[PDB]
Amino acid sequence: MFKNAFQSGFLSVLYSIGSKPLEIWDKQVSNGHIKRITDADIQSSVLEIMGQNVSTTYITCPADPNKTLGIKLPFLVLIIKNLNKYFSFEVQVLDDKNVRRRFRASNYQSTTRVKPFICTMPMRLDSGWNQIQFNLSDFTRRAYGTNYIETLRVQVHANCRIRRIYFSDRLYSEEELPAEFKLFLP
Amino acid sequence: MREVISIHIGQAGIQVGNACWELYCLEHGIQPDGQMPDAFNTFFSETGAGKHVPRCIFLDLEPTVVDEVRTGTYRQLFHPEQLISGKEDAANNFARGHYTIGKEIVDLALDRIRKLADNCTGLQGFLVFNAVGGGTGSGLGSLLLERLSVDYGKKSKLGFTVYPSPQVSTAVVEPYNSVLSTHSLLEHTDVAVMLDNEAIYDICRRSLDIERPTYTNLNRLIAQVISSLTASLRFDGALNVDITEFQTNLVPYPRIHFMLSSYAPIISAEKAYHEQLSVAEITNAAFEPASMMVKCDPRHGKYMACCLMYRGDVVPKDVNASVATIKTKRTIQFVDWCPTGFKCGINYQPPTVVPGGDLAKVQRAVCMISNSTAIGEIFSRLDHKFDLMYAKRAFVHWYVGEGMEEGEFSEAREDLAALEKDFEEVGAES
Amino acid sequence: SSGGQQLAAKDTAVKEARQARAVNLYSKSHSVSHNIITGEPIKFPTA
Amino acid sequence: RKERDFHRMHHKRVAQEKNKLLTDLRRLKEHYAKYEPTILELKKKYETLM
Amino acid sequence: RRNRTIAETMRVAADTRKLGKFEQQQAKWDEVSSTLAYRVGRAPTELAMQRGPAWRTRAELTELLYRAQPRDARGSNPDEVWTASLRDAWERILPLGSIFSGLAIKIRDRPGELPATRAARVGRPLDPLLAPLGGGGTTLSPATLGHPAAAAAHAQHVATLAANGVMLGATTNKPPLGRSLSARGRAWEDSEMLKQRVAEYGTRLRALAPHDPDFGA
Amino acid sequence: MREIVHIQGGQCGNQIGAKFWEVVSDEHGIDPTGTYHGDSDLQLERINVYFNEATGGRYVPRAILMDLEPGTMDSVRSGPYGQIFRPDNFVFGQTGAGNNWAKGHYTEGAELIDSVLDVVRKEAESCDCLQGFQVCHSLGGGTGSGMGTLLISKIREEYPDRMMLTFSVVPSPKVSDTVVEPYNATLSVHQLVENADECMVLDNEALYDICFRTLKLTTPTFGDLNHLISAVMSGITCCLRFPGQLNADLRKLAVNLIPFPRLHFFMVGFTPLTSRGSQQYRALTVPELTQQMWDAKNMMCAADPRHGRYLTASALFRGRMSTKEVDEQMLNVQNKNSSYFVEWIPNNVKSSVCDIPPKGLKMSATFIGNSTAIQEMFKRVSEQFTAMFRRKAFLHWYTGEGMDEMEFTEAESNMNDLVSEYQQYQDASAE
Ligand SMILES: Nc1nc2c(ncn2[C@@H]2O[C@H](COP(=O)(O)OP(=O)(O)OP(=O)(O)O)[C@@H](O)[C@H]2O)c(=O)[nH]1
Ligand SMILES: Nc1nc2c(ncn2[C@@H]2O[C@H](COP(=O)(O)OP(=O)(O)O)[C@@H](O)[C@H]2O)c(=O)[nH]1
Ligand SMILES: [Mg+2]
Repeated sequence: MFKNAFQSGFLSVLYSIGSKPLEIWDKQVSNGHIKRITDADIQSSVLEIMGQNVSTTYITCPADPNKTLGIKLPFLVLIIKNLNKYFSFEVQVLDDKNVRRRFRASNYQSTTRVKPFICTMPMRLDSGWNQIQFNLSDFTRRAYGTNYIETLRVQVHANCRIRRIYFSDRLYSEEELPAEFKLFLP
Repeated sequence: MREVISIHIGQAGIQVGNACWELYCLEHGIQPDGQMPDAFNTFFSETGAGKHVPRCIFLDLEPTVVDEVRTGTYRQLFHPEQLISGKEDAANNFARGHYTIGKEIVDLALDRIRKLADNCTGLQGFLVFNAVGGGTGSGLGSLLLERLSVDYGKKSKLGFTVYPSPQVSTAVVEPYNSVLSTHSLLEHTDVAVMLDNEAIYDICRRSLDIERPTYTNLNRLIAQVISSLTASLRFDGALNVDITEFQTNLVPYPRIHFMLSSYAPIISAEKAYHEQLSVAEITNAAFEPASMMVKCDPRHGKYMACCLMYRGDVVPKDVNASVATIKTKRTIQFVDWCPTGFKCGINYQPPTVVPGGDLAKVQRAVCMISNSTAIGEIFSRLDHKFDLMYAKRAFVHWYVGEGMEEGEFSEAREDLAALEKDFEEVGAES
Repeated sequence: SSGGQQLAAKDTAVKEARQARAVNLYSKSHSVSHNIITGEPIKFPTA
Repeated sequence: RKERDFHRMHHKRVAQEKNKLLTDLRRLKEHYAKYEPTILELKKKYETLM
Repeated sequence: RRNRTIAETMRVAADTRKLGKFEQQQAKWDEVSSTLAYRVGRAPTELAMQRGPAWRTRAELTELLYRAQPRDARGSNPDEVWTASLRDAWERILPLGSIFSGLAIKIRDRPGELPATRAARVGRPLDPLLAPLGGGGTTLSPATLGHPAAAAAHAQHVATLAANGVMLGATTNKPPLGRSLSARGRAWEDSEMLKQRVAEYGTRLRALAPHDPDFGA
Repeated sequence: MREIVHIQGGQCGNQIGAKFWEVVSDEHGIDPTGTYHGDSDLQLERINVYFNEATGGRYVPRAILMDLEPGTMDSVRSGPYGQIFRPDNFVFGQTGAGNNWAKGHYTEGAELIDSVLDVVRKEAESCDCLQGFQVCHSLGGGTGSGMGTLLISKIREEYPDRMMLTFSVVPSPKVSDTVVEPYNATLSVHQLVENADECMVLDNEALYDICFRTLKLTTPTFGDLNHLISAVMSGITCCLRFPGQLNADLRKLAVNLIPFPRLHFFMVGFTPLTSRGSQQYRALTVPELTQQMWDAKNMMCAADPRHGRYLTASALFRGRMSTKEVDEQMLNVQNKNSSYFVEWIPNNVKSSVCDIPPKGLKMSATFIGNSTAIQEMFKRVSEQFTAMFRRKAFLHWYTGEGMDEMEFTEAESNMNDLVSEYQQYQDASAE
């Protein structure tokens, strides 16, 4: 999916505010909960994933396991709140050699490990809310010799508050950001 | 299966190995013919019909100590290809053993190391016997251990190096060959156990009550230390403590891997009957500074990690009760960041005694391999020894003409200061 | 054949050696000559 | 006196080792000079053969 | 900046202290390294406490070399090679003891591939003491093997000193400063013999490990 | 028809479990060869709890042996009662972990886990109605503390409805047998709090005082301590194998002794111990065993139980005894010293009886205690941790095997969380 429906510039894959937020995302919980909570500092409804175990509860953008996703953009931007807890996200890409490489960042490790199939990453965050700019092309060029083509899976399995995760072609700061993508509104 | 490969380099390497391989033959009953009249599989490999060969190579540039074994009483035990000889010696020259002469013979050395490693199923480690104060023992051993680290990874190297004493030594150029070997024995050897010459002369003079002993009596109780640290693989015991236990428990930081050695019961035949070989007695005697095989004062430094290798009828309680009294004594000081300091291995075989040997047949024995910060005091003795000789650059043109540049002395001395500054870094309390 | 009888003899010798090693291990794995828990004498277990 | 003795000792030793290595270079020169006439005549033989 | 059981109150906030102890320990390690370095007189990266990544990349080089050796450098054992290659599965039975009560060691070793639990190239991008190295990791190219920049700097320094003609070991009153093997470029990884061995086994080394990653970013 | 899989990891687990099967074979009448030679039918009624029937009517133990060094299995196999075990169950390695938790749990032990889990899965699926998996190992070592806890984590994912009886020895307080005891103990306890259902805590030093003060063995050998440990392990499972007036299986003990899901570390002790100089003067009665049961010197744990309150204690009595003597003695031990018991759980004592005493004794009892005084043990090891952790000493051997230093901070912050709730439950009061 998402190959023909290509939009110039930004491509929003999941937005929390709306009539139905979990429109395309599959859900999975085990000793945890998914809960749409309006936070305190932003006073806006954001989705929240909580669980006592990181690997048990997750949400994946492709609902069926056989189906795949397609975005040619080399940037993935997620706006998440730092809960002072474990965070973990995972992005699978299809490289030049038609190979599936899974970059998996987490908060519970401090050293990066590059296995031939899966690369594991540390993540350090600031105090409050945050946006993370996962550079797909740069990260796959650092990890392996090949180059980015498309992203097949994106999956957060964590204890976090998500809103406005999307794909970008290049770095775009506040003054050139589109109307509804701010979450700050200066 | 537990299988070790021992390498003997230099004129001290064979002569220790001559006393070593005398003892392993009696332990498993192997005759000098090579025929026994499953525990032998570590230091011996079965060959054809009832013949056992040692898993060792005796390599030395000088042919004098090699063909003495070839004409000696063990002419049938060793494989003739294992005994590697050369034309001329290194002649107390580290540059000769590492650049000029040592290049041609190290290719033939690895041809039999590869052959020995392929025949045996599971390697457990390497046992190197050499003297860093000589030419072949240091220079050719520096090249050989450099091969074994770059080729045979993850297999531990046990270093038994005869080291010069400040009080007396038998060569003028002892500071040069020992300083130049320091780079090889730092990065390449995983576990290095030090030995000193006249520190073990005083063991024979005081404990064995012999006034004029020689190298033959010197190396026999070296073999007591070597056999006791490897005895856990050969024979069953309460605490089976293998070779890989030494590397994981006796070194906290990967370049300070230098440890001492001490054999507790060193008694003659006539002193054996009067004195009571209590476990609390031998453990107290082992930790005594007199019983160390290198001149160290453990009162000067602090213990870092201690391994105790018990043999004979040692119950697991008397090892605990004796070492609990060790910690309570004030004269034994441990380093502050290591509360758990002791490693205890209990075996179930009394030590064998060679016919004609000085040592008596004892029921119990202790061989302690211990890490201490007083080991850095040994290198401080060699430091001012080297710099005073290097100030006027005496005995240098022998090294310069044999391939080495004059600059190689500079980083070798400055590598030794990295070893000294490491020992008084780890000894500093926080 | 005689090879089969020789194999049986080698197996019996193996059994004897294993019995000797088991006797050694039991004799130096039990300290006192009586059961620690119960009042029972200590015997080498044979069947 | 001691300080000048130090520096003259160092100058003496460096001069001696310079002369030693110079003589080693002379020995190398006179030892590998013998390969020059044979390669000359073999090159001339090659040229005449072609 | 500013009802429930005791076990639940522990369990809910326990992961916050799970996070917090690591940066507490990192600050503690930084201050211990600084105090030790000032006490002994050497650089913090030069200290013996911070030799962990060096041993890690040494272990990775040894494991990659052992799994990427040819058959004869790995071992020419006639039973091992043949009975491993008898079928598509590579396992050898090593007997132990007599035939009556025998035990078996099932050695599985597939050449040309690292084991799944062993195939990992681990480096640290967060510890600041490895920032000059650009991320302390395993390098399989001969040019960037070991510590090349410090070795080149030391070679330039010793060439400049030799050209200037100065004498360094003249006086016994001055003790040499204690720099490490990694500082002089004379560590285990910077050996010419690993350089030539990696050069001679380089093609199958790259067959096992495709790319050396730059762990800085 | 309830049945337990035995898993022995490491040098400690093999040596203790070799002595453990000596008691079980003698209790059920299984000879050294393996064949049944019991003299009572009640022994043969429940053999399928631990033994699988093979050809010839002899029974092989349901035991899986694992260690990365071939030295330990040579002693187990060639030793007495060593021919009963199955050589296929002897799943074992060659290289040797060598006191390193990283080698046993991540790198070197992992190539053998798919082999040991294959033979455990074969033993588990073949048998009919499982109880759990009894595992005997150490915590100061690295081969059994490392590879054993990897199986415990892995076997919890495959079977989450079954329990994990773990008999793990801890570092001794007075002595260290390995230099890296605080590394391996903290890194394994954290791997046991979320995986193991219930934990029995042992140590060498507490058994040394038992062998000297009570049994009067001045030279207590390596198997004399294992005999005392083996008598405890048989006493835990006594109601399964044999009938009784009050039978209590493994699940009844854990539902009673565990008030909260992480307070599952227990101290144990065998009650009828006396020297041969005092055998003929001891009057073996329910008051006499109960007096020896609750004494601190009888416990097989280094922590002194007088320092903290027993959250829950259980006793597995054996022998032809009256229940009221069992009832009134454990009622009396609560009332005489109620400060040493917790107050917000009424009736702390779980009492159960088995009508068949062990061979050679007319009466026996096995005691389980969930005392908060065991927090002194975890406090000592964590104190030995931070002394060694603050200098990175003996740490590159652990991080050289791919381990991050996060798992060190992960381990002790669960250890510090474990000792924190033990302190808070003791201090807590009702009304
Ligand atoms: N412990 C012990 N040390 C010995 C023995 N024989 C020689 N040594 C030591 O070795 C030194 C003699 O020089 P070596 O190192 O043996 O000479 P090498 O290794 O053969 O080197 P080259 O002579 O140049 O070929 C002495 O200073 C002793 O310290 C011995 O029998 N026992
Ligand atoms: N009670 C008891 N403790 C033992 C026995 N064998 C070993 N231990 C303990 O186990 C610890 C060492 O474990 P180790 O042999 O290194 O286990 P491994 O690393 O798995 O091989 C020591 O503290 C010993 O006290 C035994 O037979 N009985
Ligand atoms: Mg010589």
